[PDB]
Amino acid sequence: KLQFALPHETLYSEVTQVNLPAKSGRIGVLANHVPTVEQLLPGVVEVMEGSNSKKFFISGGFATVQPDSQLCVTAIEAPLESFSENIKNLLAEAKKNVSSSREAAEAAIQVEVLENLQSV
Amino acid sequence: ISYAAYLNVAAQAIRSTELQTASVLNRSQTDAFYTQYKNASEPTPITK
Amino acid sequence: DPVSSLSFEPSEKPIFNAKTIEQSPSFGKFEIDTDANVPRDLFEYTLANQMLTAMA
Amino acid sequence: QLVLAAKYIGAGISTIGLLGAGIGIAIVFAALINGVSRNPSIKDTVFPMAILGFALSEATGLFCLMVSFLLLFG
Amino acid sequence: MQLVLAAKYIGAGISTIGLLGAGIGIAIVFAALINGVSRNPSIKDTVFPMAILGFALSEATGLFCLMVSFLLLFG
Amino acid sequence: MQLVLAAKYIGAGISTIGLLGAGIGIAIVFAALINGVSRNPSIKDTVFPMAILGFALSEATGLFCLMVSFLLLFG
Repeated sequence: KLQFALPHETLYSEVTQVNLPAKSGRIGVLANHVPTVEQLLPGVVEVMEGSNSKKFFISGGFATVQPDSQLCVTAIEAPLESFSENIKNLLAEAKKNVSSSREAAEAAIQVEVLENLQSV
Repeated sequence: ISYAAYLNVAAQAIRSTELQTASVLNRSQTDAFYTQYKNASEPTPITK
Repeated sequence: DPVSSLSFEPSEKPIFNAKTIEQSPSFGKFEIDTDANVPRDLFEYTLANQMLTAMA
Repeated sequence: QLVLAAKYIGAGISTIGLLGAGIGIAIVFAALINGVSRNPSIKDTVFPMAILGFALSEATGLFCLMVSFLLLFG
Repeated sequence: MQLVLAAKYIGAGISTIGLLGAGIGIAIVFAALINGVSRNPSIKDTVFPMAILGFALSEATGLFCLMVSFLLLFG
Repeated sequence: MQLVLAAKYIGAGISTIGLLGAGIGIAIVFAALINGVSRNPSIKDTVFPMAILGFALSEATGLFCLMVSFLLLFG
């Protein structure tokens, strides 16, 4: 059972294999998996229910396998369309910004997002 | 920088991708003022 | 809390501190290593997530 | 004569071989304890695995030991 | 004569030392199996073939060692 | 003559080396016990007999080394 929920949408909140990018690297959850808490990093997420796979671009969040086999994924913005150039333009601007200013951390997040997007 | 502030910034960045909706834009644009208060006086309103 | 669609009952709930995570037997029901500061991260994350729900 | 001395010595050398198996047995049991403590519930799957792993680790020790006996006797 | 016959019995003994490594090795593969399957209890069907393979290969190094021991023992 | 008595003593000394691996082994099983009990807070009742079992088997390997040492020593 997968519970994948966002503030403004609710997705999978059964599912067979879920592939997650986590503080602990990358984690895949299949059936019984020991109950965990993981911070989800800004991510490309794949959720597979049977052979069907849906691919989500995710702003990071939290993942918590519950001991009752409920994979609580909470994230702010997760689909395929979310990945679907402008971000590269933005990163250039944001990089210039790092020179003066928290904004540095923002731009760092942007490098991660651009790379993560580029990965798709 | 709180962890969820970090995640927040990532979420805002993520709608920059080409495909967009108003509710998303609203989720990426809001304003407020956090105002301090004393044990009385209110240090000057500073935009959130 | 909007109790019924014609009523509202003012409601409160307790946000759980990082201490709570620490001294709860949540090691016995979940698994983290120690490298992550899951109390300091989960506290922050649910500080907002709980507040957002309350706001809604 | 020299050969009879050499037999007794040779047997002794073979006894050294057992040390590796001993470490091996321990490694399997350590993993068992870690696994059991990790899941609270892996135990029924893991218990035959542990027995198999023990047996194979032990087997290497046994080979060393029989070579010792063979050299000892003849 | 005595020197050569003795040498076979000594040399056989020396060969036996190599086996310790394989003994430790087998256990290391099994340890990973137990821990791995514990961490994801459903990985087993993929992993168990891999485990037996790793066992066999580690064991094989031990076998080559043991062969040289027996060759000196009985030749 | 002298050589045969000498050889018995030498072979005994060499056999004593075998025990060391068992020594380290016993510790490893107990290390896992400690880590397990600290990990679970509550595993102890199942795991304690497991720890004893693992101890015994590891110990037995050293025992074999020891009896061979005596066997060569005494003849």
